[PDB]
Amino acid sequence: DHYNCVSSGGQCLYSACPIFTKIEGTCYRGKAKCCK
Repeated sequence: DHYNCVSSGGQCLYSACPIFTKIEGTCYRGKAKCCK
C-alpha cells in the first residue's frame, strides 16, 4: 500500500514505473504501482 511503498523507499504511480525501477506492490486500493 501507499504507506509501505513510501516508507520503504518507493513511489506510487498509476501506469509505468520509470527506467531502473520495478513494480514492487501497489498503492491506492491496488489501482497504482509501487515503483522501487
